Amino acid sequence: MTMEQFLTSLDMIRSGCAPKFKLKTEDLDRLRVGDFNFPPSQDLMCYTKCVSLMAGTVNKKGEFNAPKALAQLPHLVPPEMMEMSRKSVEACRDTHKQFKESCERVYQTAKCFSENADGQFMWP
Ligand SMILES: CCCCCC/C=C\CCCCCCCCCCOC(C)=O
Repeated sequence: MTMEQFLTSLDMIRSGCAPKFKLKTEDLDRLRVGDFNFPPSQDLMCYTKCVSLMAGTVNKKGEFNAPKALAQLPHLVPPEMMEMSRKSVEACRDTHKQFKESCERVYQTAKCFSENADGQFMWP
């Protein structure tokens, strides 16, 4: 995946997920630049779950599949983001176990990624 293909994938994942939820574009803009420092609505949390379901890296219960996420990295991120993404996944592989509710499990995993990344981090 090239960087151009990655940037395109962000918008195509957004376009598949956003229309299923009542969201604020401003909130999406913040997640897109890796800024998760605000209380998410329930729909925003479930949007992060929708995105992760599209990648196949969570199940319906919001449980994160770290082995699958790691194996899928070459298909999800460009080469220049591979090592940073691997370390993010490893740092956050168990985050979901700390929460009871499906959407929140995914949201908190994504927030954990955002805290264990570099400046290349972007969320769809
Ligand atoms: C499995 C994705 C690796 C995330 C590690 C953080 C590094 C870079 C962020 C760019 C990746 C975002 C676009 C890929 C969408 C898959 C999101 C999966 O996230 C979860 C919680 O399953």
